[PDB]
This record gives sequence, structure tokens and C-alpha cells, in this order.
Amino acid sequence: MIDINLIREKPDYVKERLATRDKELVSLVDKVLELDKRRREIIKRLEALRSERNKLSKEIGKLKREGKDTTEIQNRVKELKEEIDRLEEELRKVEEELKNTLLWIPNLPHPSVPVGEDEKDNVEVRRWGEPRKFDFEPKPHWEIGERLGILDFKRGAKLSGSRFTVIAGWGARLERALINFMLDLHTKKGYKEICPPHLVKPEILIGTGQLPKFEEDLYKCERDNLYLIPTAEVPLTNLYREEILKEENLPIYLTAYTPCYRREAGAYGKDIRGIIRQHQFDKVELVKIVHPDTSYDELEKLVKDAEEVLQLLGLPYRVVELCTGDLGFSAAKTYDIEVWFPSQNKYREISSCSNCEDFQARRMNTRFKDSKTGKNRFVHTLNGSGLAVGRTLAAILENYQQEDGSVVVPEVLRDYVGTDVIRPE
Amino acid sequence: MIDINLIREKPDYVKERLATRDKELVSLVDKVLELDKRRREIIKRLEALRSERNKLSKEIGKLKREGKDTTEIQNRVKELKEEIDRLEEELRKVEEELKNTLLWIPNLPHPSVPVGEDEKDNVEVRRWGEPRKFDFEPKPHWEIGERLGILDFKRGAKLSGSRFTVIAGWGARLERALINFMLDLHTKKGYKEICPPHLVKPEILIGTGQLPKFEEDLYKCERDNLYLIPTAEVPLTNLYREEILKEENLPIYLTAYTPCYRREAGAYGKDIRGIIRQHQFDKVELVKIVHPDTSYDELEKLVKDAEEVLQLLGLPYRVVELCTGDLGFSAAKTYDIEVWFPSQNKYREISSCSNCEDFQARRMNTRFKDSKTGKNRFVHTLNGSGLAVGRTLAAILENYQQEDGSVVVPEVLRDYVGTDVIRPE
Ligand SMILES: Nc1ncnc2c1ncn2[C@@H]1O[C@H](COS(=O)(=O)NC(=O)[C@@H](N)CO)[C@@H](O)[C@H]1O
Ligand SMILES: Nc1ncnc2c1ncn2[C@@H]1O[C@H](COS(=O)(=O)NC(=O)[C@@H](N)CO)[C@@H](O)[C@H]1O
Repeated sequence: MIDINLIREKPDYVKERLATRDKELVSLVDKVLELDKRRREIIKRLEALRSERNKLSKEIGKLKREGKDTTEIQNRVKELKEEIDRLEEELRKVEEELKNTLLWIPNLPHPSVPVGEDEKDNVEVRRWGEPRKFDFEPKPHWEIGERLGILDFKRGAKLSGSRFTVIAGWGARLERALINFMLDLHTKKGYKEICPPHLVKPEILIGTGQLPKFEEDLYKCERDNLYLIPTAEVPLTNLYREEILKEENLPIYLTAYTPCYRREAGAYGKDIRGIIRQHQFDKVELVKIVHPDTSYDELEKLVKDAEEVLQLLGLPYRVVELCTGDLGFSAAKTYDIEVWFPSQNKYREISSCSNCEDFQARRMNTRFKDSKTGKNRFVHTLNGSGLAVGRTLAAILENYQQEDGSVVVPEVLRDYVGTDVIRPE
Repeated sequence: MIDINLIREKPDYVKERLATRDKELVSLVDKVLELDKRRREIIKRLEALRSERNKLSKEIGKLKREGKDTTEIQNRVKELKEEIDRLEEELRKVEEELKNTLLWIPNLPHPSVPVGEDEKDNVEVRRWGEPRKFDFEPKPHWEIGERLGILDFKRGAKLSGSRFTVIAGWGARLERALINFMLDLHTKKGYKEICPPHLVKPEILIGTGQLPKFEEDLYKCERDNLYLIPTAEVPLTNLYREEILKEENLPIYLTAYTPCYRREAGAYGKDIRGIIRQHQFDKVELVKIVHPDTSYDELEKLVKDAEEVLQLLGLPYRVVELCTGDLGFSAAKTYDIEVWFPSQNKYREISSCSNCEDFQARRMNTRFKDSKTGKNRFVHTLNGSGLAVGRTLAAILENYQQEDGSVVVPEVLRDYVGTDVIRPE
């Protein structure tokens, strides 16, 4: 979330920035202002009723020493106190809707971000590798994988319904390999490996941004009130909830691998054939809890940490800075890495590296006592895909395919997988 | 489940076997017989009413050629048609009640199995390795882990509540190692590695026994009508559900690593301080789909395959065959491997390898056409922990501990992990 003061002090600005996301967001500012106003109004109106009653009860007490006024007044007091609670019971209720409304406002995009209405308005920032030229029509990742028997869409559906695929044999061995290759690379660079729970309490999702706006997007175990995580980002980032960190500890780099679970309730008809959009996918996250003054540079570093995976792998890609209209609830600025999919003759999202400044830190309450001022300051959070395993696999299957159908294992995964090429079973 | 013929052909036997599990089961056998009877009666009476009807309808049709009998008979038909519905609509209710009843009876224990009411009447069948003796009081794994900063019980709770613990750094890097070491061993052995969905359709859990009896035990995602898996046994075994396999293919050996999710509604107050009983734990399962004749030999081999892990690891262990009173709903015979815990001064379940003969195969309908009789016969399924990664981690953290608190990396995992000993971070 964002600062209530920031809205009070500069509602103009907040509205122009939310406006770069969606003109329909401007209303959220008005509602919090209206809500905030009635809130401080009730406290003033009460501050009076409190004083009047206290004045009168004081006056019907000194009047105990004989007088009968204790009724035309003992009613102005009873009429009075019967409304202070009427209001107390609305301030309570007005502060509730204030708190919630605030949790529904997206992060204000950083000025450096280009303005746009949607994905078409994203800006390409750099490329790497030259997409392979084919002397034979290249095949889709789902075909090359079924024919090799390492992608069992049929059985996946038999067990879980659509958007579920069982990976098998070399297919699986390769998947694990990726995960291992990936983690080792990032840990060597300084990230703390960590295995987090996959089911999590609600606060956690409220902490990262997922809750409350995208609840229909998460699997929920209504019985235990725990949600399955849609990304390792959630558990990792909330690691230091309600804490005050030592500025010396900063920055905190941590990585992890986790199965990801998304109801994908929006993806209708889109990507219905391979493994690029599934209810369950493997992904190696990257998270950074840093000192405000280093956030944006850490962002740039993070994006490079991710590119490295792709280069080391020999998979051509390009980097895209997302425009305001495409940004994403928690992000203040973010780059997407897109890998080449021959079968589709286009680059496609394989990573999303973003900086959230204090947004997530605010709703999660993670601050630090700095070597200067001595006072508490909210930290900055960042996260990005240290390559979503599933999509990389698919990339691998397509960019390293052969006319006969086999797939050449990338030079750096061989030591992890076993073979150098996996031919038809 | 078991066949109903077996029930009506030797109800005696059935009742005595279930009696070894619980004498309160004997009634189930009576309910299926009393229900099978009511059903066989309806089908016979129905086959009669159906003949009488077609006989008459044919009779009132050749009589349409001038005749008025089509009243006293066209009534004997309506009165008759009036009853066949009545019966079809109760046979249905009858048969529902009959098939769910059957889904509640446990597998018949194999004679070989020792009789007993409790886990204390389970008998030891062999050991391996001698429990290290200490010069100092050995410390429990949670104590050693928190000291090493590899087990964060506080944060696991902050994130997901009790019985949820985050593993970090060397802890995490070691756990991964474990999973790799184990899948490599088994894969080398001839098991097919597979990455299965963790979210599964109900029938699948009905497939391996988990449902209906243990619904309260599995996390359910009420909105999408899917369950979280409590073991890779589930998705792997159900892989060929509703299939007719080619005997040439048998046996089918497969392995996999997956997070296991258990509501552990029962585990109350027991194992409340480490990671031996958690709502989420890693486990490399081992599943076999074999030909009936080889079932029990495969079981023996399975336990050896599992044992192998613990030996290469240098972990003292003992094997025990579970008595009928402790068997486990779908098992027909089952051994548990229990590793040595210094801090507890006792051996503890770390593996559970069982044989289900045709029980599981019968409820998921997996069979095969054999090179002999040509007819279809249900397969035999087996499965067992190729080590519950979590409890193994705990075991090596205690058995390889040192005065100063560091823990010595077991010899075979150092090429996987990195260091040879992980000292206070
Ligand atoms: N349903 C899905 N199936 C497979 N891969 C997916 C799915 N949804 C997203 N991804 C992949 O996962 C990546 C990261 O997801 S993201 O929501 O964009 N970003 C995050 O989750 C951040 N925490 C950074 O990982 C996407 O860029 C894409 O490569
Ligand atoms: N709640 C739990 N937390 C951690 N480990 C557990 C838990 N429950 C069971 N285990 C471990 O997992 C092993 C296998 O589980 S089991 O229920 O006995 N049997 C199975 O899971 C079978 N499906 C074979 O794997 C147990 O022997 C024990 O080592």
C-alpha cells in the first residue's frame, strides 16, 4: 500500500499516476479522501459530545445537593451519550472501510516508467542472441515433448483436469537439472537458498499485493484458511514481517524454488496447448530486501542476474520495460525478460523483474533502524523470475530441437542431466 | 477394493481377515451381502417384468389387427411398466449404497503378516549400522538447526502456522542435495523419474485409498474440487488408471520428488518440536506397477532399494514388518524403515514400503492382457518412501553433529552440497 499522508498532501499527483494505470483508479483517491474526511469529522464531533456530557454529568453531580434539574438535564445527557456510541460505532466502521480501501490501491509507478494503455506500449530495452534459423519447420514444445514421451498432457488431465501436465523421464530429469543449475548459479552469486512453506496465511498474500484484489486468482483451502502460493515471492518476501532490521544486515538476497499454483481464472483460450500457462509450474524466484537508496540499482542488477541464466543456456531473448498500463499491482517499475519460441515466431515472457520500493514493505510492516536518523524506515523489496522453469524447458525443447525429433541438451545442463541429447525414448 | 465374488464365495475368510484389522469391520461384509442380495433379486424380477412386458406389447400389436383385448391387457402392461420403473429407481439407490460401502473396506492382510493390535506388536526383521555413542549429550535436530540458522521455526509459523518450518541456506542446499542424491540413486536403479501434479481430482485419491475414509486428512481446495497430494504415491500410481496395459511393458518402476501436504489432524501433541511431523514435507517416493506373480518379491526389492539410501548415507537403521492392527488402509503387507535418532535415543519411521496386491488397481481399474489366458487381470501395486527427505535431514543433523554445533556433511552428499561440514553460518 501507499501512505495516507501522501494522498492527503498531494491528491493531485496520486491521481495522475494512478491514472497512468487506469483512469478508473482516480475514484479510489476520492473515496479515501471522503472516507478520511468523515473519519476526522466524527472525532471532532465526538470530542464535543464528550465535552458536553462530561460538563453536564459534572453539573448534575454538584446539583445533587438539592435541585430537581436532574431530568431536563439528565436527559440532555442520556440523549447525548446515546449518540456518542452511535458515532463510535461508525468511526470503528469508517476506519475499517478506510483501511481496506487503501489496500486496494496499486503502487504509484515511478516517473521513469513510460506511459501506455497495454502490452503493445511496452518499450524494448535490449536483446541478446539471434533466433535460430530453421531449414525445417520447427515443432511446438508440446509436440516434440509428447513424441519423446516427456510431456504427458493426457495423463495430466486425467489426474487434474486441464492446464496440468505430467513431465516424465528425461523430461523430468531435465526439469530438475534446470532447477539445480539455476539455484547454484544464484547462490554462488550471493542469494540465500531457502525452502518455504507452500500454503500460507492470508496476511502473507495481503503483504505482497496478491490479496485482496486477486483472491479469485488463488487456490484456497477454505477449511484451514491457508492459500497455496502463486510464487516463491510471497513466502520469501514476508520472511521478515513485522520486524525492524539492522541496516548492517541489508541488503538481504534470497532465492528459492517452489511449485507455483495459479487458478489462472482469466487466461481463457489463451495458451491452451503447451506448458506456458498451467495451474502448476516450477519457478526459481529471486527476492531482494534492500535499503531504499539502492533499490533501483538492485533492480538493474536483478535483471542481469536473470539474463545470465538465459545466456549461459544459449537461449536468445530480449528485455522489455513494462508501461504504466501493464505494470502489475505491487510494482513501481518492472522489466520482463522474453525468450524466443521458434514454433510461435515470437518472444514470450519468461521472467518478470520488478522493484516495489516501499509498497510491499508498508502492508507487511518491514522497516529498519538506519545508521543515520536513528528512526525507523520502511525497506524496499524487489523480486524477479530467476527463470520460471516450465517455460525455460519449453524454450529448450524448441530452440534445441532436431528434424528427427530429438532435443540437444544445452552444454551447461549436461553435467546435471546425464545425456548430451535426448532422443525418442 | 476387493472383488465382491471373493466376498460371496468365501464370506467366511473375508470376515476373519478384516477381523485381524478390527472386529468392527465384520459388519461391512454383512452389509455388502445383504445389499448384493437385494440387488440380485431386483435384477431377476426385473428381467421377468421386462420379458412379460415385451411379450404383451408384442401381443397387443399383432392384435391391433382387429381385436378389443387391448384394454385388459394394455392395463396389464401399464401396471407392469409402472413397476419396472419403481424397481430401476431403487436398484439405483441400492447400488450406490453398495459401491460406496465397498470403498470403505480395507485390503485383506496377507497371511504372512503377524497378528497384533498395536505398533508395539510389530516385529523387527533386521538392522544395519550401530548407533554412534556420544562423548557429550547429543542435541536434538531443531536445536542444532536453529543454532545453525538452517531451520526457522519462528518464521515458518509466522508464515503458515504451526507444523510449518522454513529451511534455509546450508539447510536448504543440503535438503536439495538429499533429493538429488536419492533420485539419482533410484533412477540409476531403473525407476522412471516423473514430475506429477500436486493438485489432484478426487477419484485419484479414491484410487489409492486416501478417500473416502481419510477425507479429514487431506487439504481440499473446495472451490475447484481438487485435493493437495499427501504423497507422490497418489499421482504416480493413478498414472495408468482406467487402462489396459501390455504385459510386455510390466513391470513399471517410477520415482518422483514432491512436497507432501497433510492436515495431520491426528498428530496432536506428538512430535511438536522438530520437523518429523509437518504439514509440508519433502519425500522421494518409489512406486511399482507389477504383474501379480512378482508382487511380493518386488516388495522385498523395494525395501532394499530404500535401505540402500540410508546405508550410503551412513545412517544406522532397523526394519520392521507392521502387524495387521497397524497395517494401513490400502496395504496388504508392509515394512517400515526406522532411522536412529540420538537425541531421542530411539529409532523412528523414515520409510514405509507396502504391497497392495490388486486393492488399489481394482478401485482405479488398471489391468493388463497377459501372454497366457488372453483375458484381462488387475495389476498389483506397491510403493514406499525412497526416503522422506525431511526426516532424513533431521537424522543427519543429529547423527553427524559435533560439540561446537556444526554438523558433518555425509561423504556422499558433499559433491552435491558443497562443503564437508556446515559450521555456525
Ligand atoms: N500459469 C503459469 N504457468 C507457467 N508459467 C507461468 C504462469 N504464470 C506465470 N508464469 C511464468 O512465471 C513468471 C513469473 O510470474 S509473474 O507473476 O510474472 N512474476 C512473479 O511471479 C514474480 N514473483 C517474479 O517471479 C512469468 O513471467 C512467466 O514466465
Ligand atoms: N506429517 C509428516 N511430516 C513429515 N514426514 C512425514 C509425515 N507423515 C509421514 N511422514 C514420513 O513419510 C513416510 C511415508 O508416509 S506414510 O504415510 O507412512 N506412507 C506413505 O506415505 C506411502 N504413500 C509411501 O510413501 C513416513 O514413514 C515418514 O517417514
